[PDB]
Amino acid sequence: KKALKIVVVGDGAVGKTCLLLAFSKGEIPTAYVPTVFENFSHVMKYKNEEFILHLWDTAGQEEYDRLRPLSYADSDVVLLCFAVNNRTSFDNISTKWEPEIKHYIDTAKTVLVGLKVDLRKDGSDDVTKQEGDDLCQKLGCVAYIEASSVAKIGLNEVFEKSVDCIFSNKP
Ligand SMILES: Nc1nc2c(ncn2[C@@H]2O[C@H](COP(=O)(O)OP(=O)(O)OP(O)(O)=S)[C@@H](O)[C@H]2O)c(=O)[nH]1
Ligand SMILES: [Mg+2]
Repeated sequence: KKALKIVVVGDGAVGKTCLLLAFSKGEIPTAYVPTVFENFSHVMKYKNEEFILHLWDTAGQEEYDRLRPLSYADSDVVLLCFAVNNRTSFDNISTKWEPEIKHYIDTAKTVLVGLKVDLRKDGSDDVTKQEGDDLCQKLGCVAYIEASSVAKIGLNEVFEKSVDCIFSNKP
């Protein structure tokens, strides 16, 4: 079985837990509960095979900074998550998240994921697709993908690209 460990990191409340649950279960939590950590195992049928995804959920809050590195060992892919309506979370990718990840698991491939894309509107300085593409280039991510756990947009694409960058026949 082709398996991989995918870890999700990013500011508090960007939508990390909802991403994993909307992807793997097809529905999100009715009540928002901040994560300490959580590990899921999910079978995804893709390209005529079944892949075992070990999904590692982490705490976006800095109160848990000391604990989070405990989740990074042997990570195949890291999802650098921000919410497109929270520019601070976007900026924090470059200053906090990508560096933290490159410190503890520099061998993992990174995927930039712009969450809550359902909330994006002109005239509020939301993170645009171009900005995400620019950052993906700057940080050397495999891709920038936009998603909404609520509207069910881009969910499979996040995890298909995660599988691809590890097991595919091409970049
Ligand atoms: N509109 C919209 N709201 C979302 C979306 N994803 C998550 N949310 C909401 O944002 C809030 C935080 O989502 P959640 O997934 O729990 O954040 P988190 O990144 O896991 O937060 P933490 O555990 O590190 S504190 C919740 O109220 C959730 O319903 C989305 O795609 N669109
Ligand atoms: Mg969470």
